[PDB]
Amino acid sequence: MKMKLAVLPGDGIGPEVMDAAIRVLKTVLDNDGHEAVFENALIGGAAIDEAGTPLPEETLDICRRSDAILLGAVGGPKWDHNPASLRPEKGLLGLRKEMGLFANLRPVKAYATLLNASPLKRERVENVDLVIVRELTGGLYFGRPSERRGPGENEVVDTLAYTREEIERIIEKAFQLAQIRRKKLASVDKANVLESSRMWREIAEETAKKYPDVELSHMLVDSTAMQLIANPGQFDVIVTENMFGDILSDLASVITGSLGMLPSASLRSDRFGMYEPVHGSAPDIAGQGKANPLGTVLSAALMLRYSFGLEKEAAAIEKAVDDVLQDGYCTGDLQVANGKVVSTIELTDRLIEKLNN
Amino acid sequence: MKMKLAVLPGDGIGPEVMDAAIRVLKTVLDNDGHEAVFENALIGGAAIDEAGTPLPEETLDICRRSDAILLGAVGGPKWDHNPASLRPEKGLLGLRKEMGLFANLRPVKAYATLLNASPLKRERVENVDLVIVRELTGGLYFGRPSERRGPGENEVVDTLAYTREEIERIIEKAFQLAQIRRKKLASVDKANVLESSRMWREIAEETAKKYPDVELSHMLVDSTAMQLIANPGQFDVIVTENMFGDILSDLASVITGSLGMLPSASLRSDRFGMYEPVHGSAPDIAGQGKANPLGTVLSAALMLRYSFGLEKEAAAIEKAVDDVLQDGYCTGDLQVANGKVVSTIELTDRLIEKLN
Repeated sequence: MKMKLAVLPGDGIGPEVMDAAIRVLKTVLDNDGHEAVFENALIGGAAIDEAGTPLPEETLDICRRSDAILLGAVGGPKWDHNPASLRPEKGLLGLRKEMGLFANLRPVKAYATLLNASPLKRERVENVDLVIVRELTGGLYFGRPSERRGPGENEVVDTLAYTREEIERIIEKAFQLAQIRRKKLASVDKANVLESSRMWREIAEETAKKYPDVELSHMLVDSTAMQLIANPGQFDVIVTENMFGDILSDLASVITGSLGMLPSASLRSDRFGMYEPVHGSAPDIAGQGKANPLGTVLSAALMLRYSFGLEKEAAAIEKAVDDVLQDGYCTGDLQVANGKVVSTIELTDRLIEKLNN
Repeated sequence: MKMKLAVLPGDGIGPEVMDAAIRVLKTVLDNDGHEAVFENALIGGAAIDEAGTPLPEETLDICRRSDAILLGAVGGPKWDHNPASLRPEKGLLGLRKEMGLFANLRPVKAYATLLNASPLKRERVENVDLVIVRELTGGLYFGRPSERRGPGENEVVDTLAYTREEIERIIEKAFQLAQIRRKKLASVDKANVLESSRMWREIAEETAKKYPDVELSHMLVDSTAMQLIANPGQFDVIVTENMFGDILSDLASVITGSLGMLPSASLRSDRFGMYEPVHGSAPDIAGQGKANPLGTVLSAALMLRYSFGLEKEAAAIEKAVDDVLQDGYCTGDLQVANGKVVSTIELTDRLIEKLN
């Protein structure tokens, strides 16, 4: 039904791939019966330009005041020189912690017409359908101390600090995910060495009894890296800590070699989320309409599914996104079968075609 | 020349594979004629049994009086039920630190006759030949504090700590190792976040001065990871901290499907080192004489190169190992050509053969 949306196109191709999103986003809404009022805001370099800050003060309002945020991308050679404090990326990492988003979902499903783009043989990547769930707030990244001690500073340390609550929420969000997917979860840690992974494994084990129909399995971080390349089709949902995830995600993001196609979601406790494609802002290409709207489109379908429980539509989008690709219609970047390269806009249209008849 | 080698076969297919190696050596050291005195030593299950600990004090002595260590594997059903402090595996990590080995090398070279094994496409896995250098004394693995604390003990912590030296030495090695290969050295870290990686990115930059013939690059750990899969054919030598090196190594162990034939070498300061096959002890097939001995034999060739400088005695073996797979011979796990499957020993005979 009625929903409110915060649109932050951003830099580079951001605005192009976001238009595709918005148009197709409406095509299915008023087609199913639901309503929705958008409302833009500046983020990244563009905000730096008309507000002096990549994360403008009023943008946060537009966000807090809305249900979900649809993000494009930030970046560009221009501000590539500004002093850290004031740069595109700072602005993005900012609203991320401002919204308190602690879990990042990475859905990696294979497509029949793109497999030839994968580095893996057809039999290992074909029919892959998983989601990497990475922890975002704790870990070795935020843990203090992180200093050089000396004498002479001939010593240094970094810290991996976690709390029962941070571990228990990312892991729980994980079970709920698998719960509604193929109910198969696999907790990834390094429990045979780190005390942090032992607590994690102890926790994931406790939470296990609060979801009886979900098959929990443990796995060491090093072995999961091999299985992701050897037999990734075995996975459903994977939940791991901050660092291990900032890797499993990436790795998992190439075994299909269908990027600029991958969707990304950042959630938290309730249903508020920020969806954005994986690919960057690709500055040296904006204006040309070469932008692949698909990674941002699929991104939108996710918002519908996780943020508003509107599965039909959610799958409608990705189902459409599948047909269009079969016909041979794509925007150059993808290496579709026979092929039939169109434009960002021409493709957005074909998507609205399937979505209507 | 002369060399004393301690032989620690272990349990399982270990003694079987260690024997292939011995023979090959005893054949090769009679390439340019060198005296090799072998001395066996118990380790793991073998030791538990007739000693009482997976690392007899007598075994350590033998290593100490040795110029190198040849090792099979430990691990056995029969000993996987007793206490973690008296299990086969504890003996290894101990022999590990006890010898002060701080650098782990694990070279991966694709075989034109084993490509069907790889989960990768020819175009990507072929032409692969590289080495991962994993630091072994720092990282979260060995960093204090590391325990649960706080109210209700609901907080945990692990410490990633390193000394200026630990980082310096593991980088010298990788630099000299790169020195004698394609002269390339990719240094992997997390400089954009960890303080440790920053000091590392520096320690490395300085040592770069000392070796201007090498071309030193830098890659964040998470990028190296997808590259090892999207384009691993670009790497020669890569060095990285203890934790990143653990994940990255096993990541390079799958891109070829040659598990049964990956060698390894735990090095340190001088030329003393411990060598072994990357694979485990496969107790399941011990005795059936079907174990693949190549992994352990490449390790022996490795010992020759790094521990004595017989850059050719070693190479002879490597080329030998490559010829026999070229004629279609293999032990079973190998997915060769129309290939002729033969026993652990037969295959061994084929190498001794090629070796002249």
